[PDB]
Amino acid sequence: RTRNEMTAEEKRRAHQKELAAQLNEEAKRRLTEQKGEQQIQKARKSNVSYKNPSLMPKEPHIREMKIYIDKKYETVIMPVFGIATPFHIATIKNISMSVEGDYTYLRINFYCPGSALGRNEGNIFPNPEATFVKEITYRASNIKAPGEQTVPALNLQNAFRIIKEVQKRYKTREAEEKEKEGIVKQDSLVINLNRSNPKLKDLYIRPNIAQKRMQGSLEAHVNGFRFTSVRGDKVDILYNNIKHALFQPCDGEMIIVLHFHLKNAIMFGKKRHTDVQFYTEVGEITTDLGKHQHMHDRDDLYAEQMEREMRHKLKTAFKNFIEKVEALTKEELEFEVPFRDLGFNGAPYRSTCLLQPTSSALVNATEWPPFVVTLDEVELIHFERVQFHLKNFDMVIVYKDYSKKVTMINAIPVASLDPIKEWLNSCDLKYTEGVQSLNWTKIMKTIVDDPEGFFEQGGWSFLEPEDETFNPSEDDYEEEEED
Amino acid sequence: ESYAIYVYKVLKQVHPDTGISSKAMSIMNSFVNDVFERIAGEASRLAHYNKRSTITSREIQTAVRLLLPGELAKHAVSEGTKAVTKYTS
Amino acid sequence: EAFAQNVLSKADVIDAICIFRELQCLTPRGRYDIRIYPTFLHLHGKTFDYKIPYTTVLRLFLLPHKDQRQMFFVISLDPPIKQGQTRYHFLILLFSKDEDISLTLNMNEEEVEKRFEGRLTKNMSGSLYEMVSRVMKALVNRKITVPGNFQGHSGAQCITCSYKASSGLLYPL
Amino acid sequence: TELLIRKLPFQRLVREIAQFKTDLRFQSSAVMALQEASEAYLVALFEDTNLCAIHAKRVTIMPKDIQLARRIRGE
Amino acid sequence: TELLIRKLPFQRLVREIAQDFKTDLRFQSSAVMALQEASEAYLVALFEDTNLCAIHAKRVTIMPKDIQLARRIRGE
Amino acid sequence: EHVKGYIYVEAYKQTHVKQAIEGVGNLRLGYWNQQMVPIKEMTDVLKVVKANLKPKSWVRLKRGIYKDDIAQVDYVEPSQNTISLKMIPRIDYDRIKA
Amino acid sequence: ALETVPKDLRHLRACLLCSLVKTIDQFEYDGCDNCDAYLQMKGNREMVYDCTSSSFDGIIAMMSPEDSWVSKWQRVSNFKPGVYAVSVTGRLPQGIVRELKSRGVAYKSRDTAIKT
Amino acid sequence: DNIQGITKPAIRRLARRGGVKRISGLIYEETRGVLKVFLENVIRDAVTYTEHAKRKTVTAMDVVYALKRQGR
Amino acid sequence: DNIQGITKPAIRRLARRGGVKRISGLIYEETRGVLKVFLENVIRDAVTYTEHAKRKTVTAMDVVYALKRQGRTLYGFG
Ligand SMILES: [Zn+2]
Repeated sequence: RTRNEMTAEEKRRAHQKELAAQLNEEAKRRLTEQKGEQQIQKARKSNVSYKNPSLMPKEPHIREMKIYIDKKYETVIMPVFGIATPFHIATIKNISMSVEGDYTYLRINFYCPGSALGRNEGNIFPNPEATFVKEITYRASNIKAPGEQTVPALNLQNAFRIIKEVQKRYKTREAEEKEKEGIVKQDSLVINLNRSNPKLKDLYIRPNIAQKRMQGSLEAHVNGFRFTSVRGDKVDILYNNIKHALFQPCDGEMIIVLHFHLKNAIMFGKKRHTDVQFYTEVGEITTDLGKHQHMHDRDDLYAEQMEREMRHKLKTAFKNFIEKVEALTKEELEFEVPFRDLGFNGAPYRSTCLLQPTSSALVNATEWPPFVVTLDEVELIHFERVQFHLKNFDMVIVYKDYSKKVTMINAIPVASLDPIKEWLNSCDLKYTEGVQSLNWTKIMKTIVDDPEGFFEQGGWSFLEPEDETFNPSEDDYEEEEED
Repeated sequence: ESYAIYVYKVLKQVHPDTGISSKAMSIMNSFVNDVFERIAGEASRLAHYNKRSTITSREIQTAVRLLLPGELAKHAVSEGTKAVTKYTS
Repeated sequence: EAFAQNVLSKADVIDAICIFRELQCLTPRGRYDIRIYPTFLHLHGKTFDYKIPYTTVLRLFLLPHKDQRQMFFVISLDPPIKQGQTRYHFLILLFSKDEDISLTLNMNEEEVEKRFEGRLTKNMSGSLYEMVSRVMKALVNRKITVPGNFQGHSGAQCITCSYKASSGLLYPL
Repeated sequence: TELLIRKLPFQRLVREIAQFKTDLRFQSSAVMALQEASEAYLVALFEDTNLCAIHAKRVTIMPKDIQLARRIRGE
Repeated sequence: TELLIRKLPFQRLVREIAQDFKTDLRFQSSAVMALQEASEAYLVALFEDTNLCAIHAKRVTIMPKDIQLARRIRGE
Repeated sequence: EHVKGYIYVEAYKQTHVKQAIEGVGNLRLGYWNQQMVPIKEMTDVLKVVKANLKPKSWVRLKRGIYKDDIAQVDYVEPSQNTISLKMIPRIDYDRIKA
Repeated sequence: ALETVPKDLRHLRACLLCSLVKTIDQFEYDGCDNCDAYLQMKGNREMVYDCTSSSFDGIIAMMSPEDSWVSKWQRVSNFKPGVYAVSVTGRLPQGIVRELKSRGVAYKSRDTAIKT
Repeated sequence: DNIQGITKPAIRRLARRGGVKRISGLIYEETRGVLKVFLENVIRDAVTYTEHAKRKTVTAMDVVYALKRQGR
Repeated sequence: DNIQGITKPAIRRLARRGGVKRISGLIYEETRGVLKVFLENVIRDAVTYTEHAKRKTVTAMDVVYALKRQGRTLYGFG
């Protein structure tokens, strides 16, 4: 009588058992082939203002005991009872200045254990048990001496400004050096000896080369793309370096985007980035309507027609550009169109967005920063917090490279559970379920410590899985009453 | 009292080779009582709307179609129709 | 303590009336200690510092929180303390009712009687917000404004409302 | 009383989506009651959206605001 | 499975609120268990809603304002 | 709106308006004389000849560079702050001015 | 009354049914006084911008419609005193004009001016 | 296709009536979909009530019953 | 009072099962208050039903009816 609905899920479970067997085998094989390998380690050294006293400056400010700042050497010399004590700009953590009408206070704070908060924590001092000068405050009268030249507080103000400038320059140079150390040098852009070269125009770039976005055009070269801003900022992206090419159309979006996930990081705008986007907007933003109102059958519907035409033209242009790049590269770089129907709401970086699974990468480009997960490197997936009284669950992507951090996607409507399972089943990915949230950090660390023992216990199969009953007894077999 | 005996009969009829737990039987009874109450409340609402003094098979069918989803409601309506036919037969 | 003793053994130390260490501030944000002086107050921070004369104070507001668990202590300033490209017109402090304290002034009994006219004592103890209110009152002479005869439907003394793209509490004083 | 949606387009949409059971008349009062209910419903939804936007600290409501409102509401 | 709220404190709170309502009352063990289950379910649902609000607010730390927004949008 | 110099009033006798326009300092000039118009001019004063704000119309300009030129209305702004306008450009494309 | 007299000359619109000339703030707060139940113009600027139109000319100090040739000619004898106009160029949508006749409100063209 | 005929200015008017100080470009399609869903639910309920009442014409009373059932 | 008996780890575990990764210090008092309001409403409804039935003790059936009235049916205890 019952509906009687069958379930291919059993076929899914069998396919998933096969995938789990293959996964265990391949994981064991790769870990046994690895068996530990070489590593890399660099050196470093603290900063020095002057290696010897002979390099000390000789300035009238120093002679008069005024807070001097040497820019070429990046040092700040301050008076300490007739002692011109120097400090490298790196020692100073920050500086502040206050005016109290009669006097001006200039405070200078250095780095020290406990105060090394932020991205400076890794800068472990060579001897944390020593005495660290944490604060030094100077006071200068604001009253101009009788017909003299400058005011004492003017010296403190000038010192504050110069120290801020030197600190800005020093931090800029340090950031540049730190981001250049570790870049994979890319080949030079083979200038287009070919006379054709497909090109596309009107494209805002992400991240921004300058402080704000830059409008520009793109040109497909023999071995890469060249992005040129309206001013002249040239950025190169070789084809061999492109790991994934995504094309997110404007069907239901405010921007038509071309996203490039690179295998190595390219440096531009004095910063290195792994993801790039070139988009064109087709949206509108207003207080509600146009702050006017009167829009009849001569601008409103006309505006809709214009918007549709612009969307269509941009879609056509993007498809033309894609086809030209493909034809020029001879299928060496293939673009991927994400399947919007197979998407689901997720929160990778804790921001509700619509992840879309292409055909070889789970992506999301409309929301910046981008999200990209290549399915070729996915070890497996785990659904945590999948119970009855929970309208949302989490997904955990474990990569083959155990030295990386697992990708955790929180808040996913339960209605989107079986679809994600079928998508993963088609992708040939093993998915398991878990009722509680596990400590993935400890799990991965333990697996890296004992991989063989891990497999001996069972490998990744660990994620997979008294009372009587009120039975119809003689007291239950009783009959009904009479009429 | 409860519908435990009837639930056990239906269970033996749909799967004559299986059992159940005490918590499972309790959950089934709670479900039976809740469905009964929902359908009865909807039927009372419809009867008060129609200004009738007797709940009828038509009222019950309307209540079922208002409560249960589409396919499930259609199957339940078919089962109830067959049952009432056999009863009146 | 050893360094302090070594310093005192050689120096000749001869001040602030009372020093509150680490008080939750909302505007500006962060933990700040407060040193009291006869004619101003020093708001010392981990980086930035300010000094507000009592002549710049306009009003002192002591307000409860909607949940009846915290207290807002607001100081209206004039001129507003400046910080680069921003000026603060109010100094807001947040306290907890269960946050007691025991303070001892850096003065003597007779001097306190002459200065505060008996409004304060050499040693005090009580709620932290109450202590701050009493001190600021005895210092500025301005009375601390308190909520009026308003009581919202939720029993709170304020209304939760938005303003300039930000949620907050509106108090009918 | 006040109606922002044009009654003719609204009626057209109702008869186009009421194809669950083809051929069914809708009284003028029935269409009016439906329009009033729809206007009130969208009004409440936008209020919740404004709350979500004010929470996110954005004066401009975005589709994710409405999505979150409906999710929390249980639609 | 297991209970997330401590049975004895929860039972004490239930008795306290019951005495506040009307003194000289008595509840059944199954009644207290059902109350605890309903309270845990309600709190979990509320926490899921608050987590959604925090996710939307582009944060990681849940806040009392998020709980308030969740309760508002729900309509309590 | 077309006339600019004198206004009209509706009354039975002249003494009514004479005593009603007493004290005002603006109409002090036209106070010693009250003219009466025939009964035939009781309907031509309300006549307006073709307000004058409709899209897809033709309008002239009195400022800018396109002086004494006709142009087409494209998009009205009831906000009362701006308005679009179709007019062929008359510039030189930047090749005459230094 | 003091609520119908225009406050500020700048930003002023006029209706098309009874031709009620007032200020935008008055239209937003109070709205149309001569026709409110059959218009719902009150409570929002949206219906104001939808029905009324700033394309109008003429200003007459209407004070006695019951006894006035201008009111008898303009057909505003059954309206309250106020400042009206003599021409208003515009037309209401089909959906807005059909309900008037359906409920029992005769829609007439107040644009007494001529064309060419 | 009348979901598009629902004049976007109408949606903007409905939204502008309170608090909504600024709207994005995608709110229109989202609001249209939400209105479509609500209308589908209400009309399904009303059609069920009408088929129960046997009448071939949906009535304001049936609409009110559907709204009360949904809990609006 | 016993409202504070609700242990901080218990609220943290409830939030974890929900899906919260980081909790704030002001959350525990608020959660306790919300739980107190919900329990008060449920007990109100239950005592109303008990007075209706003229029973001396609250029962699992009365609690289930109160939960239904609130809109959160609970099986198992029927
Ligand atoms: Zn009018």
